[PDB]
Amino acid sequence: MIRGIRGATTVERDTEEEILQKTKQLLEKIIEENHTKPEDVVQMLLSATPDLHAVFPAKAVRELSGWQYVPVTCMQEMDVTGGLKKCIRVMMTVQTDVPQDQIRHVYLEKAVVLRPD
Amino acid sequence: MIRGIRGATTVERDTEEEILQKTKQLLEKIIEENHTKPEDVVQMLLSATPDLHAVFPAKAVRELSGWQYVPVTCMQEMDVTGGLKKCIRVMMTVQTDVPQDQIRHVYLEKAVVL
Amino acid sequence: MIRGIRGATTVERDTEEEILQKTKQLLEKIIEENHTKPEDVVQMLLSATPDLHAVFPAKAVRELSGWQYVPVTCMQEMDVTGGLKKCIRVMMTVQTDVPQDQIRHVYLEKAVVLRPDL
Ligand SMILES: O=C(O)[C@@H]1C[C@]2(C(=O)O)C=C[C@@H](O)[C@@H](C2)O1
Ligand SMILES: O=C(O)[C@@H]1C[C@]2(C(=O)O)C=C[C@@H](O)[C@@H](C2)O1
Ligand SMILES: O=C(O)[C@@H]1C[C@]2(C(=O)O)C=C[C@@H](O)[C@@H](C2)O1
Repeated sequence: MIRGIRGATTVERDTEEEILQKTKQLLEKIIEENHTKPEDVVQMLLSATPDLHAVFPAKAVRELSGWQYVPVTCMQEMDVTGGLKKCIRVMMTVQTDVPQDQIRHVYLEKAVVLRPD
Repeated sequence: MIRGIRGATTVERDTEEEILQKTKQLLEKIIEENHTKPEDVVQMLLSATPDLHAVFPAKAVRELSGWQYVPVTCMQEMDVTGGLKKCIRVMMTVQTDVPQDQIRHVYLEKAVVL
Repeated sequence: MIRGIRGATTVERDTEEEILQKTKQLLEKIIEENHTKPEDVVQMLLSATPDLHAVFPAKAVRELSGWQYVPVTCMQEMDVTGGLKKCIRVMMTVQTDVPQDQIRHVYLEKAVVLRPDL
């Protein structure tokens, strides 16, 4: 089957180093939890809240050996009033046979309050 | 195959109870029209126009029993001139066999004009 | 498997006649290069940088024969300091047996500079 994996993380500053570090760390954690290999990945979508401008989060994928052919595009998360600020989210679509209810979705930094289930 | 099921609806005011009620009603209808099982849904995207700020349309998914582990995420619709105001659109990806031309895509409220 | 194909192009002006023309061109080249049939497409997402408001690029899909039931939707590409301007991007999800490293992603117009290793 092919399924989606969700991740979320936050930076303390809209700085290219912290966006890339914190996105790469999110990506690593998902891959680790989900045993994901680059050729299992259909595509990835990364969103930033409307207050991060330094760099596109997807540049962090280029710091993962083997991931040069995984499709990615970024997007503006909608501007909700009360939304967790300075947040990056990933929806990674993967060829997998693990059941829906057993996929591991990662939530790091201040994002751990988004989905505490 | 896996295929996507498009939907769109419009709220009449930007407030949580309103956004979530109209998003949940769109989803119940998509699930109804295509007889969708949560375990059949790869992922779902929900976009709102930049004039809606009260709540993520996504939170409405959790009102559909059985849908907790379905991966949903929102994004913003681009502001297009002569665009439908206060509109919420979904792209749901389900594993299915029903031909492309027979997928039942759903447009509700003023979004019937899309 | 189902794999993602990627495209990007740029318009010179924010006019409907241009967003729809550059988006038709970009979709043709991807369909061509990858032999994509409309019934192999799972869905498509198109993003545009926040400086394009003339039209939704998904309307160009309608200009392609047989592409009438392919799901499309758009989103705002995040605004990045030094991002390529007036740019449209396509993430076309398709069912293909072609392998990852042979999928042809097609970058056109000023977008040639975004991923030059493809
Ligand atoms: O269109 C593109 O190809 C480029 C590359 C990019 C990436 O970092 O991988 C991927 C998606 C877009 O958000 C940006 C960043 O532009
Ligand atoms: O990243 C997230 O997981 C959270 C939860 C959310 C939901 O309401 O389900 C789903 C998608 C995101 O757009 C928002 C809303 O943040
Ligand atoms: O919801 C819709 O169906 C309509 C039509 C549209 C298009 O231009 O084809 C397709 C996708 C949406 O993002 C917009 C534009 O609204």
